[PDB]
Amino acid sequence: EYKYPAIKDLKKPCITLGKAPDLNKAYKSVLSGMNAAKLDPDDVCSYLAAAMQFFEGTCPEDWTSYGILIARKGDRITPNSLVEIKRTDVEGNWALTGGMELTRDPTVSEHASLVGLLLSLYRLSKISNYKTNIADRIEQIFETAPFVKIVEHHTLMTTHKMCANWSTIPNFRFLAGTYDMFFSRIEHLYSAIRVGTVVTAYEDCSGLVSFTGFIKQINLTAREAILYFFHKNFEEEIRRMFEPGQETAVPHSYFIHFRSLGLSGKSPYSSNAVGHVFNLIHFVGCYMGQVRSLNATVIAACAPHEMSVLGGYLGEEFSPEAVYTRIMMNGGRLKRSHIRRYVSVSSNHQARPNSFAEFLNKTYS
Amino acid sequence: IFVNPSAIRAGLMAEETVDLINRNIEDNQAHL
Repeated sequence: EYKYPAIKDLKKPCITLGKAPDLNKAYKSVLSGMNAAKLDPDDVCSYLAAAMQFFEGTCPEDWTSYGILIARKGDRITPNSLVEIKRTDVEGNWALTGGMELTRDPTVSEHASLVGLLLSLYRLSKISNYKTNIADRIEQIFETAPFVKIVEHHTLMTTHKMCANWSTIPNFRFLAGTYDMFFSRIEHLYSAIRVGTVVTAYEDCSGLVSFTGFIKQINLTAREAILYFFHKNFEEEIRRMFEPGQETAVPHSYFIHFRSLGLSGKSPYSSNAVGHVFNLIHFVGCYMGQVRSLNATVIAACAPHEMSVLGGYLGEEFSPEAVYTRIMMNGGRLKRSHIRRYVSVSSNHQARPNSFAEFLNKTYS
Repeated sequence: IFVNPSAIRAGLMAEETVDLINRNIEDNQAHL
C-alpha cells in the first residue's frame, strides 16, 4: 500500500557498481564463471552494465516518463539511456575459474549471447524440474544466429542451481528490468534476450493485473465492471489502483518496471494491497473452474469468507443491480446451489496449501 | 456492508490502463 512509484524530481533510476572493466577481460572472466558455476554477482552486474553499449538502436517515437526524457524520435540509444549507472574507483575481481578456450577477443555476437544467458538466471531464479524445460529452450535461443554458441548444453541449469536466489539481488534485478524496458520499446536484433527478463514486467502488481484481466474476461467496460464491486471495502482499493500521476496508461513508462528498477519497495498494486479485490476475482475464477484461480494464494486478512459469497453471486451471473438484489434478498448468504458448485470444483482439484481451492474445501465441504 | 450499484453510478483513465496492461501482457506471452 505505502509507496507509489512516480518519480517526483526528474532523476533517472540509479544504481552504483564498481569500476568499468575492459570488456574482453570481463567477458572472459564471466564466461569462465558461467562454466564453473562459480559466478560473482558484483562482477556480473558490472559486466552487464558495461555491455549495454553493444545494444544500440533507433528510438521510433519520443520517449518520456515521469517528466524524464529518455530519447526523442530518431535518437540512437542503448539501455544505458534509461538509467544512471554510477561507478566507483574499486576494480572488480575478474577471476578466471572454469574453462577458457578463447585466447582471442570476443565478438559483439558472443557478448550478446553471454548477456542473454546471464539475464536468464533472473527468470530461472524467479521460479520457486520445469526449470530444465525453460533452460533448454533458453540455451537453444542463444546458440541460434544472431547469437553464437559459447557454452555447452546443461551449463545454464548447473549454474542456476548455484544462483537460485539472484532474482532478489537488487542490482541484478535492476539490470534485468532496464534490459526488458529497452527491448520492449526498441525492436532489436538481440530482442530475444527478453526470454530472461520479461518476468520483470508488472512485478508486484498482481492485484492490478488480476483486475484488468478480470475486466477483459467478463467482457465489459471498466466503468460497467466497477459497478459489480459493491462491497464497501472495494472503494479504497479501487481508489488506490487509480491514483493519478502514476502512468498506468502510458505506453513504455517506467511504471511497467517500477519494482525491478527500485522506484518503490512497497507496491500499492500487489495482491496484498488490494486483497479484497484480488480475493473476489479469484473466487469468481474458482466458481468458473479456472486452475489459475484455484492455485492462487488467498489474502487471509481481506475477508475471504465474505469475498467468497459475493464471488458465488458474481460467478452465477457470468445487470449489477440484479446481483445486489439477490444477495440482499438472501440475507448475504450463499445458496445451496452456489455451495454445490464451489465444492464440485474445489473437491476435484489438487488443492495447494493456502490456495483458494483449499479455503473452499475447508470452508464449504 | 453491501452498497447499492444504482447509488454507485455517481463516481469519476481506467479504460486505457485496462487496455494497455492487457495488451502488454498478451505480447509478453511471446517471450514466456
